[PDB]
Amino acid sequence: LPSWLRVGMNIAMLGMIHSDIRLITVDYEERRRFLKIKNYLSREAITEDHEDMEYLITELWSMCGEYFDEADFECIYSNHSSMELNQINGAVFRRKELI
Amino acid sequence: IGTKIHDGAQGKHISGHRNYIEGKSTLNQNINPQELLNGIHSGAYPVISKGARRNPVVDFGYPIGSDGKSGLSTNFGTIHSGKNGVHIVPANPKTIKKVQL
Repeated sequence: LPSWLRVGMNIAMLGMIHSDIRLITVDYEERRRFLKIKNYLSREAITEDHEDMEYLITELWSMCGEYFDEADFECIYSNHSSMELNQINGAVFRRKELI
Repeated sequence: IGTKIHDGAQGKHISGHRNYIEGKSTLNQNINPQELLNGIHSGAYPVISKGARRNPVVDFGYPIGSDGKSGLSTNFGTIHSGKNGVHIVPANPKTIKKVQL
């Protein structure tokens, strides 16, 4: 992951990480100038998750939009093992979980 | 673009506000976000671009805040309109000034 994206996500995630977030990943498509953000939750998604992701993208683009023009997100209920989530590419946030 | 500032969302970006989150981009202390928003609707402040998620970007023409990543002053704000109202996020000037061919 490019440093600008880890910086931007570090700041944007301030104040929106709650205990049911297992993993947040970002996929950066440089030629398309597009970002895909995935929020892996330990519960079904709620409307506040979508609001929080919209807030996050607004902040991230305001800081880092020289690098990307569009972004999409997904909120995913995952019951996969801690080992599996530990190995997904693009993690900018990963909760501590027992192996 | 909505007509009412959502204070709870806007306050994340106002130092000393009850909702402020230290580290985020901040509006300057003398900046009234509702006055900026009223000036967008009155035509004082033009929408010059759109950012991700189709957010309008406005050039206010004078400093309105500073970017949390660069620390730099900016004249530009990203306009976020939701069901509970609007908030303005100071935009890194490079977001506007570094333009692809």
